[PDB]
Amino acid sequence: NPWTEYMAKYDIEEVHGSGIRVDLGEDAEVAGTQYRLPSGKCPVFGKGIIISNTTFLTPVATGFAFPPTEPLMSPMTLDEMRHFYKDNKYVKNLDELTLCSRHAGNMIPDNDKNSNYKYPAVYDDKDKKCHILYIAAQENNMFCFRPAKDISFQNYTYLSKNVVDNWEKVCPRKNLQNAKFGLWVDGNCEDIPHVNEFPAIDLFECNKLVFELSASDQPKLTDYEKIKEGFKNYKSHGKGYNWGNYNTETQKCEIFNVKPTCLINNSSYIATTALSHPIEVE
Repeated sequence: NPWTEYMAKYDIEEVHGSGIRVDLGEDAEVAGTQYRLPSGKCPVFGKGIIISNTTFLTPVATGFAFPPTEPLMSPMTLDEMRHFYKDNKYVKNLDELTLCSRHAGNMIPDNDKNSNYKYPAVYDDKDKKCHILYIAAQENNMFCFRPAKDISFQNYTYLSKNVVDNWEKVCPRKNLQNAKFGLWVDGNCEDIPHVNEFPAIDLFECNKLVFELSASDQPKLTDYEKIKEGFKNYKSHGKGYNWGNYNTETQKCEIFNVKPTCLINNSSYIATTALSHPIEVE
C-alpha cells in the first residue's frame, strides 16, 4: 500500500481522538465538581453553534463567548496574541489556530488555580480574531442550540484545548479533488463496502451531512443533565460516520464509518471528512 503516509491524517480516531459534532472527550474538576470539556486534537473547520437571533460569538450575558475583561483577553486578534506572548519563546511563534487554543487554555476557570479545565475557542480567519468560549456546551435541543456548519461559519474553526501544534501536518483541512476514499484490497484500492447515500447539491452540503453524522460525545433538563451537555455555569473517542465521498456529477454524498486506507482516483469524486473545511479543495 503506497497510501499509508498520505492517508494518516484521515485516521480521525488516531489524529483527533474525540467527538467532532459534539466534542466532550475529557472530564476535569473545577471547584470540586467535574465538568465535561472538549479534547479533540484537530481543529474543526467550519463548525459553529446555531442558537433566536443572537450569534454565538457574542459574549455571554452578565452568546457563548468570554465577556469583556480588563485587560481584554477575548476577542484577541492574531497580532495582539503574538505581542501578548512576547516573552514566551514556546508560544509566540505558533500558527494562529494552535496559538488561539493555547491562549484560551491560559484562562483560569472560575478562580480555580488547581484545575485542568481549559476553555475551548473559535478562531475567525476573516478578522484573524480568537474568541474564547465561556460556554463549552455545544448542543441543547434556557438556550436551545445545536452545532452546525453554517455558511456564516465557513471561516470559523472550533478549537479544543488539545489542538496539536503540528495539526497542519497530521489533521485534515482541504477536501481532495479527483479522489474517492477506499480500502486497500489485494493490491488495489476498492470501494468502501458499506456506505449510506444522501442527496447533496454541492460539496458544502455533503460536508454538512458528514458533520451531522460524525463522532459525537452527546447522543442527539436537570442540573445533572446540564453538566452532561457540557454546561458549567458517552465518549466517542473519535469513532463515527466521519468520512464522505461526494459525487459531483450525480450530487450524491456517500457516508461511512470505517477508516479509509487509500484513494480511488475517480474524476467524479471529492473526498471529505467531518473535520475538513466545508469549501476548500486541493
